Amino acid sequence: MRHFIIDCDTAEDDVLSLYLLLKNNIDVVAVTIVEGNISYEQEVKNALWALEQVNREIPVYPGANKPLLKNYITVEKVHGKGGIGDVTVEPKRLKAQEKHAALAIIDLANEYAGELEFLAISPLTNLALAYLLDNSIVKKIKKVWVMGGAVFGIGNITPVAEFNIWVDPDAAKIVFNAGFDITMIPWDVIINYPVTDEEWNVIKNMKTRMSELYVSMYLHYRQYSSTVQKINGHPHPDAITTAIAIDGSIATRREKRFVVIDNTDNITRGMTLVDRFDADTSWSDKPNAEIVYEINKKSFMEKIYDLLNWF
Amino acid sequence: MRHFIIDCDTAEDDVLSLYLLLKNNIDVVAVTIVEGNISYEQEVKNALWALEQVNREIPVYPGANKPLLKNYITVEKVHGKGGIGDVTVEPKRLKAQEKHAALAIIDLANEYAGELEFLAISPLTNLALAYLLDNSIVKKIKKVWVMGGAVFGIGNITPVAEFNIWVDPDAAKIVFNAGFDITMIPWDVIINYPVTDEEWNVIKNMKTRMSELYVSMYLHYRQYSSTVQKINGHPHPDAITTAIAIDGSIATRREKRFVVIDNTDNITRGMTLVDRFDADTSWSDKPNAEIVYEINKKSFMEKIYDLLNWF
Amino acid sequence: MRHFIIDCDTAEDDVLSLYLLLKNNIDVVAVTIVEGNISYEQEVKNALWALEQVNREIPVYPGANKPLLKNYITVEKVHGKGGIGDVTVEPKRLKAQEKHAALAIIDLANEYAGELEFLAISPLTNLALAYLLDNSIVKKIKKVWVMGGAVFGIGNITPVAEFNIWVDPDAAKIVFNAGFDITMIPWDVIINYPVTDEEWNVIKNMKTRMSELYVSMYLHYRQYSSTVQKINGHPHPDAITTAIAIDGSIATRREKRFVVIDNTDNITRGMTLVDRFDADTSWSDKPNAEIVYEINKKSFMEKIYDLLNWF
Amino acid sequence: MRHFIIDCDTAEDDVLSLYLLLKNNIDVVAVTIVEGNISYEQEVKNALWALEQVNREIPVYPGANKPLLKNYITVEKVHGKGGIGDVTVEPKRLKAQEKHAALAIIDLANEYAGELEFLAISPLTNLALAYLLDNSIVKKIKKVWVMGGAVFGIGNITPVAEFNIWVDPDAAKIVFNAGFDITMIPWDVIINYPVTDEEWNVIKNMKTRMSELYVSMYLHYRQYSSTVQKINGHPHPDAITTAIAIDGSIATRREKRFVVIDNTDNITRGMTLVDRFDADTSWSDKPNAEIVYEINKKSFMEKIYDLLNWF
Ligand code: NA
Ligand code: NA
Ligand code: NA
Ligand code: NA
Repeated sequence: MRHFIIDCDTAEDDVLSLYLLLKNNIDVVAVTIVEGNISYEQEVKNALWALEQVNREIPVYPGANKPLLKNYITVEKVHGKGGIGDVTVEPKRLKAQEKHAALAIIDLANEYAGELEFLAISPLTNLALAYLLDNSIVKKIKKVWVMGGAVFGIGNITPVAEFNIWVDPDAAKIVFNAGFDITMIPWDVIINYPVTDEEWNVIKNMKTRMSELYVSMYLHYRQYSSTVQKINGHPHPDAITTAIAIDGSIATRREKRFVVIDNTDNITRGMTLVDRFDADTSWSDKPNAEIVYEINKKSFMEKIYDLLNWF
Repeated sequence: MRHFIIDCDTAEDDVLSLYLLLKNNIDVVAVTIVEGNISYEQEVKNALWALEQVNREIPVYPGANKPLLKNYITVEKVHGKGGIGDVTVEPKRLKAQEKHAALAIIDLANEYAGELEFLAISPLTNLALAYLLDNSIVKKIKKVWVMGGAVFGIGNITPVAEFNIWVDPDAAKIVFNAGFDITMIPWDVIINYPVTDEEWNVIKNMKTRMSELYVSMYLHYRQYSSTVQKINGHPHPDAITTAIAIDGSIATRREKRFVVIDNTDNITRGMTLVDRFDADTSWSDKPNAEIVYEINKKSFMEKIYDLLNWF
Repeated sequence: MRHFIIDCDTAEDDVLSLYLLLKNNIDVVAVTIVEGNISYEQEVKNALWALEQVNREIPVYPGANKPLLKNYITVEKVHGKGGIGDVTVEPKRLKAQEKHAALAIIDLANEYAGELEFLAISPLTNLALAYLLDNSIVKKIKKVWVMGGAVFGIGNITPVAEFNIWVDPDAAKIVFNAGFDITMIPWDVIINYPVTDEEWNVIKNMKTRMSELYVSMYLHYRQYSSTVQKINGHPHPDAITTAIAIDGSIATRREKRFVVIDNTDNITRGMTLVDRFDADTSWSDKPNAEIVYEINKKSFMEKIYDLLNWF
Repeated sequence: MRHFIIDCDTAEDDVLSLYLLLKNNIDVVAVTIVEGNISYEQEVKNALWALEQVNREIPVYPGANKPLLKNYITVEKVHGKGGIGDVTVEPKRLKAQEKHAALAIIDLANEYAGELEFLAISPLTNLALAYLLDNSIVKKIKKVWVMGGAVFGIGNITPVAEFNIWVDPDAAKIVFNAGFDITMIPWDVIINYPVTDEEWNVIKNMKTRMSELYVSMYLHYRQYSSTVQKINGHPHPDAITTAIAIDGSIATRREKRFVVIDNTDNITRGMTLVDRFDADTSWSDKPNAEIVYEINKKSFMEKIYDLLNWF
């Protein structure tokens, strides 16, 4: 059995990623919450509410509510006030744990030493804080699956940077320098694989509780993604990362490269600068991340349709 | 009649660009020399020698031999010691002018006010110095055709930056902020259109003086480009820029965008950061450059074969 | 009764500062250890050994052994391999606690809420980590006494920066932005008040255990300070800070100003940039630190002689 | 005979510096104008008008009207709209030369090779541009006398930077790296030597044309300097620099040190960072400037009273 922590700035694609793991009988041992997409206290409530819909009592540990050093902005314009459109949900029964996410990560890394996997689909503040307190988690965590970066400089939050890295580039720099086994899925790869109008219409006609929930959660994000980002539909940054974590054959091209995080407050803040070892100069010959450059869209969407037929 | 200055850090593709203009009856009013690809004094001699092969006495004005502020490196590993392989040519009769290129640019902008075009296929130091001395050249020069940048961060001199901009990013920043009418051809566009083994073999069998010269001038560059940069053949960064300046239909996709030059001494030195007006934040809504994103390869190579049949 | 944590990159002046507090019946509730002056594991042993000489069993909590983000250098050339010259001491009985200093700071801030004082005579990594995990410590800690900075740009570790801030300028920036009640004693103030040859000779003739220990601990530092830094004797950066914490009248000039920490990796790394509200432009009108600009040397040395007569 | 160019962002202390040279029979071969203190076209008119009051026809060459790269602000709040209070003077007869100051500097460096001295009491843009066009001026100019910097980080335009360097720190970096023989007079040295109320009253009672002109030109600057900068009277940054150029014994302490110019757009823009070779690390052991740290106030004021008795 595989054991995962999922780290969430909880909006629509975080909820769907949690569900992809659970639907597929992956052991989710904790959900950790970090600043990012929407108001932090609503992110905590979103996760608790999400667990209730699937009858689970997995602990939710609130973590950092701001970056280590930098200021950031939430993006409720992108995801809705509640992260799933403008509805702001509230759990009926479940309550957040008191312990800080960074301390929970250390405890869980000990309990599941050598087998724990970390699904880093959000800003990296909690993982950085856990590392800073206990450097031994680099061996104890088997694998870090990172949704982050823009490896061709086609960013979302700025023209050249991706949101998760940009929110806390100091935390990202710490994580990328620590020695974790990282596989990274960039924004400017996943935008090549949007959910098309044809696919969206198929989902709207499924009429299961899950398909209805997906339509409800994604409508606002789809409108924004199409109108502002000029994406032909909506993207699945976190759900693609999660699908590859579950089934690695969904990734069809990977390269091990050396990634530098820009942690300045300059215009280049949050950029992922990638040495491919093919230029006239080089920064390092030691790769620190396996980067996914292509996926099998058909295989990915098969996992999504399977999830939406759950109930 | 069109009137051009060509600004050269003279290596193989600068020589071929000069010849493309001359073969095609474009009036080249001066050649200006700038630091870059190889030793500066050999760059001056290369240009004088090149003019001799085609019976012209166009003036050659030596300009800047170092960037405004930064240190740089020459790349004789890429182009050969002489910029056309390891041969180091010497003109028999022609001599360089005494006047600094920046002063010649100002004089020529006055003589050809409203019609002068500037083919900026090299680091931008001379054009920047001319602007700094006389800001009025922004109207007097009709068009600046720039070979420069990496708009997907796929660089040559560093992993993320292109050579011409990286050599003198202060000069580039001055040029991009001045208000010139700029059309820019990036490195990470032109590398999609290498001269293939099939095309190279056709050229090797042509047996004209020009085809023999092309083979001689490009052999070293082709070996390096294939082995280090992993290009399938060799690229034509300057000759593509020149071909588009002559015949704009060679460019098949263009976008007007806002380009920021990174002029730090940090790892991101020399990057061209491009706002496409499609992100959650934006730096400016005022474009400053028309960027070429695609070309017609067949049309471009037709111009090259035509040139090689000259004599 | 006043209650203090003392945070040490333990070398000679940290030992003397601990003793100044204890000699004078200030309640020291913990010693916390941070990276800085010498090898981290020897810093832990130095503190344990120091407590043994005065019959105390105060807990010692090892904290960060490296900066949050940056690389740093130890300075055993300045303080000796063991921080008190080249002797490397070892406690006979006392052992370090297991709990991380940052977690101990949070616990102690709760136990002594509203009365706890923090003597920050070292790099600020532990206090920053404690804040990041629990922001409420800003009210619970009554006062932070900081030895740090160079307010006229007369640095020690670099020409323009002071060691404690330079080692971890990210941690410093976090601390200075958090909202603590800070009084700061700069390097380029304390160097105006060295222990003179006259004073040193008086100490060498005292013949108490404490005076003999002081001579032993300071000989290497005095030689280095005089030969390299060109100080006329040796300075007491931490002991002056501590003396002012005990008796505020030792400070004879203070100003509340706005301090910005340079946390770049550029040449200005670690600078404390001070807005005095007297320039043609201003960064903020909100002070964040009370800075000590002058002391009464006679009063300070009276505290030192008193300490050396303890036993 | 000594031969000088004086480079002016012409306000009150530039006018007085020109007069100090002329009163004392130093050959002023040209006045060059640069962006800085007030509107550029008024700076040109100020210089022409100033020459008329002393019956000279020395050529005035307009130079740069903006920094090489950065934006800047004028400071008419400090000097008055006209740079000498709010009066905006106009020459009756003299006209500016057409030739750019940078080209005039090169011509004059050739005409007076080995003897020309450059009084750089303003932003360094013209000298940088002249160097960039002809690097040989570094030997041909005997001496550069620079009013600039803040060597204890006590700035005027920002809390930590001095105006002349801050306006164009790229130009400053070029000048300080070129190899000129530089003696530098910092802002945070000259502010120790203001014109006191006693001295001001003596001047107000002199009743010569020059004393009346001095009172008229300095009233606005004195009010501002006292109220904002908290100076006890008004300072003479340029006139002190000029006095030392004329009589070196006015400087009573000098040190040869290594000065780095901060040419970023960060908060530290325009800082002069000085390596004294006394820190635990060092940037270079090669000095590039002789810095004046103290003057004889009595000797300086004797030169001023002598000037005011001219007519
Ligand atoms: Na997320
Ligand atoms: Na070129
Ligand atoms: Na310390
Ligand atoms: Na001036």
